[PDB]
Amino acid sequence: TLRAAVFDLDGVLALPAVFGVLGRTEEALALPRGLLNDAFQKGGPEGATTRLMKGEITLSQWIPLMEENCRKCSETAKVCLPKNFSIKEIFDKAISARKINRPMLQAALMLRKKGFTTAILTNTWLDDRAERDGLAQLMCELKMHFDFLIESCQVGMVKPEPQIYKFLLDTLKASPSEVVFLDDIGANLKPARDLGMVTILVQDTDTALKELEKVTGIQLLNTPAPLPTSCNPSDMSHGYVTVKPRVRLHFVELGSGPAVCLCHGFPESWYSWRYQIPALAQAGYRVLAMDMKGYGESSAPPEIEEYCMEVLCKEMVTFLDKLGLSQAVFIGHDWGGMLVWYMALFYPERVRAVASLNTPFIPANPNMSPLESIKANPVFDYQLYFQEPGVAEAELEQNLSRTFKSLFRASDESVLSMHKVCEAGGLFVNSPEEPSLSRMVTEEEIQFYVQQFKKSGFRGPLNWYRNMERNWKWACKSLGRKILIPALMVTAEKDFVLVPQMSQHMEDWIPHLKRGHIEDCGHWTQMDKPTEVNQILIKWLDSDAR
Amino acid sequence: TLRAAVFDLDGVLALPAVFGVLGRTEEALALPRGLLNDAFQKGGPEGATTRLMKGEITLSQWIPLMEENCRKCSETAKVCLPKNFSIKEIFDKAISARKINRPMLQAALMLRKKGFTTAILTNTWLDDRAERDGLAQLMCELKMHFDFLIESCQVGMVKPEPQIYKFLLDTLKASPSEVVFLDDIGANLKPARDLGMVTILVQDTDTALKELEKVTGIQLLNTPAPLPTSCNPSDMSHGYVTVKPRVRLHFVELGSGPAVCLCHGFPESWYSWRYQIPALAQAGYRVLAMDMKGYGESSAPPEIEEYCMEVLCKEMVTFLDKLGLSQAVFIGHDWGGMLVWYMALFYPERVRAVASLNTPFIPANPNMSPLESIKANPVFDYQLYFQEPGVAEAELEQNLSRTFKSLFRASDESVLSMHKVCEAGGLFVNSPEEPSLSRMVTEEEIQFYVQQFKKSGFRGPLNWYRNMERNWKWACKSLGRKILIPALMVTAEKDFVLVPQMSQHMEDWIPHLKRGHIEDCGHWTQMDKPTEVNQILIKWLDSDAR
Ligand SMILES: CN(CCO)c1ccc(Br)cn1
Ligand SMILES: CN(CCO)c1ccc(Br)cn1
Ligand SMILES: CN(CCO)c1ccc(Br)cn1
Ligand SMILES: CN(CCO)c1ccc(Br)cn1
Repeated sequence: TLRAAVFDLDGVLALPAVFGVLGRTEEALALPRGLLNDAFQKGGPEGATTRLMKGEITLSQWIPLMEENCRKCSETAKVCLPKNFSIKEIFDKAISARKINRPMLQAALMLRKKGFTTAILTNTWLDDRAERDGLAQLMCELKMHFDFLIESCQVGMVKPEPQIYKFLLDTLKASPSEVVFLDDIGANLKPARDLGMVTILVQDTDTALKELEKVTGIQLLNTPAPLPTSCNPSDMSHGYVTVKPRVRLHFVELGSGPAVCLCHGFPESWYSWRYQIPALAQAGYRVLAMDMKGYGESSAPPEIEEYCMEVLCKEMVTFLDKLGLSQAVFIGHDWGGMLVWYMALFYPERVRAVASLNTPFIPANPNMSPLESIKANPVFDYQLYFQEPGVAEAELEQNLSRTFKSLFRASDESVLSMHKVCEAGGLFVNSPEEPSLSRMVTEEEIQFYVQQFKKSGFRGPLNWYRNMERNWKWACKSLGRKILIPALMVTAEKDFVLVPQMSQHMEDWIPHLKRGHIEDCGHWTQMDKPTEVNQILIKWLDSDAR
Repeated sequence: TLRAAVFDLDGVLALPAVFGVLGRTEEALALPRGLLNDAFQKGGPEGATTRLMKGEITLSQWIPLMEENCRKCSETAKVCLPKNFSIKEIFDKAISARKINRPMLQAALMLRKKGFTTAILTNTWLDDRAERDGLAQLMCELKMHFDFLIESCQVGMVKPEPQIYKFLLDTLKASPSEVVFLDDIGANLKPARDLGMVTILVQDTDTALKELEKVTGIQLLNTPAPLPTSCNPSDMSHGYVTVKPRVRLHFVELGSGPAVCLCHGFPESWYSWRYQIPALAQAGYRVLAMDMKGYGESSAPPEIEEYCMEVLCKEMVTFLDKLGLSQAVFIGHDWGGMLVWYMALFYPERVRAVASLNTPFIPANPNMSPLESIKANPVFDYQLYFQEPGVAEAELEQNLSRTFKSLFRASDESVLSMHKVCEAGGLFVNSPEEPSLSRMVTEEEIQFYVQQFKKSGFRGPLNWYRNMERNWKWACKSLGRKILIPALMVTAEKDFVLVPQMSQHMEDWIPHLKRGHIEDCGHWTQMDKPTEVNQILIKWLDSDAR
């Protein structure tokens, strides 16, 4: 029985095959059939191309040698290559045209999800072209999804040489009959077959996946749409910035391009953005996913006033100063969404663009106490329960697994009221001791939050709600302002606390406001609807953030 | 006696004054004299500009109000503003034209170096213009050199209001007579004077500095050229990446733009790049200053083979993979310079460009043992002394302060032979027990290296020299290759081990090689000649790295 799946890159994990353009170039130029494919493979094992694939020479060194072979072939065929024939132009164009074969990658992802060891075995080259970054990017995106990447130019061996297959089996730590091997070249398939490996000759992807599905007994074709790539905490770059003597902020960092600072809500973590981090980095951004003050690896001082909006915002500005960033786009959810609007109001020069999930922008009412305002809305009762220091901490810290399992639920899975929490005497009063696991989360993901909250607990996080007066007084200073920088408001249909309707007058204070709306989405937006959130954020970032 | 110096921004720390363009715009357009300056200050404390400076409104909201004032003033003057009059265009142009007043900043730097508390007190605005980043960058560069930055739009007060001065004194924790206050506006100087502060009306910088020099008794004018900005380790962003189960790599990160990976030599630290990090980040690059494997906060496994070039290079590739970087420019010095050439030879697709300080590229000789090659050069005797595990560790770890003080010396300050080290029986045999402190380093900087080396000592670092055979065998695989990616070789006249002459045949293997040469420079290039290194690196990065 199989337990390993090996994939070729060209014509298998990536399409159109860079190789298949030789035939297209031949036809486009009306060159004799197979001329370019013939010059490419000239001299076989002793030839220029084999030396390139074994890593003896670089792609830029190979280019003049391929030109020489093209001439010799044309001389023999008694044809003339055109006046403006260029190998570099042809190969630049072909490499740039090559894309990941999404359905093939999804099958590799599904196999690996089921316990398969996966690898990419490719005949490739050391690319030193001025345009090499395009290929570097493609390989980067692809390789992260596999246990191994075996490149001919790095191992000094090539398919179809039998040694590369013995090397592959050694790397996989598997006997040949345990391996399914996919390749678009019959000649490169033959040694794997001769070894007794299961082999699939790849022509069209769907037939190749049908063969793969039959041989593995795992459904790979016609499967439900998969979730976006998540984060493994131990595989991320972890950053730490001291913003002041007793406060340090922790963040996870991924990608290159414009800085995108992600700001979670209550009671969350940088990990609440697990589905957004890989997607936004892949979209061309440098993601900085915060552990907000009071959370995870960031400092959690006990004082209530350390958590007022003015202090939190000042610290996020220091955070940018220390990292040497003049701006960042700020994207927040829940309490993070609130912080992000205040960053736009008080520090617009440091805010490239601003986006909030669920949290609307509502200006402070100077004629009403914030406690009066909270009292007027029944769904905000939990906020009054959070006021008294120690009360909500004791309940929320009593059983961490129960806390997160009760909180992190989709709109059709609640066990939690949110109204009459004070009268009831607690958040989990009518709650099971052993809540069922939400479809949104795995047990492992819940345990991650449990482990993070063991460090500082709920004091710092609850302190975000204990600055209503202070926040109101500070917010009143911004009453004559408008948000005129690029802004996005994302509403969640089924957030029964931060209801879409509460964002209805935002255009009065943000005239150029752009919107996104997510149907059948509860409070935990990022994990409830990650695909939709990623789609909305990437589209808005590319159009309005640069 | 003075102990604090306060500087205005517009017309003092930054020139030309954004304000002084109103007069220039008036003349360029042949508008009545003072018309634009008059519309700008219209309504005084109750006017649009004061509201902007107090942070009541943003710059984009102020623009239409200034236009309205410009019209009213022109109506009264009985003039017509031209057909195409735009406040936005004028102010965008003026802000963009404004630069740091380098001699004023240098005086502020010198005062602070002498124990002065320094601050910037400015009447400024909340900039939400599409072009706001230019100003954000300028403020970022400037503020890092001061103890405080007090912005009118953030404090809700403006000069000349007396409250802002009381606020300034409070922030400084100083009585007025202890403060020297510099401003280009006589009206904004008057309240500070009325308080009894020493005040300087700034017209031309040189006279203002002459006044400042007289009042403080500190030489600020005609001083020797200062060293580039250094790094305070506690103020940096520290990054950590696990490259494999037992190996994690630590780095310091600063700036935005193309990734520039700095690779130190033996026996150094990320801190060896202290003078390059702020300069390269200011030049428009994202600097990643490594603690190479075996050093500082990076892992230091004991096994010799963990330090061969192949393993070290594979790990630097994993390092880029985990950070999500398809490429980085690699700049190395000494052993780091050696690694960087091998990154270019084996991983050109991951190397944007390559630069080495002192370390030449010399291809492996397949007809001679590497030990034979080392033996042939008398200056490389120390490398034979380093071979025997434990011998050099015991000597180098015996007294860390003595080790670094003996090693880190300019070409005219040696206490260290380097040849006949084996025959002598040690590196420090003819060395003082208490070496004098080199002009290159402070006691504090030496103590930083001492503290870093207390964690893992010299085993890992010395292991870089214990892989001669392994490195030679691996290097021989690259004998048919050429380095064709952008490359820079920087030679140091007085490096008596890595002599400029050893780089003479590099063009045979790197045909497009660019060069830099530093006169009167010893082995410790980055700290010996930081200004020159920064100049060479920035020029090459801007021309060849993007
Ligand atoms: C804002 N958070 C805090 C309440 O615990 C939140 C979480 C769950 C739901 Br449901 C609504 N709001
Ligand atoms: C973000 N929500 C937090 C809901 O838990 C919020 C924002 C501002 C105020 Br006031 C109250 N709630
Ligand atoms: C390469 N390092 C190691 C020698 O200790 C080096 C340091 C000092 C001098 Br001087 C020359 N080379
Ligand atoms: C960089 N230098 C280290 C001098 O300490 C070097 C590089 C390669 C070989 Br082999 C020997 N020395």
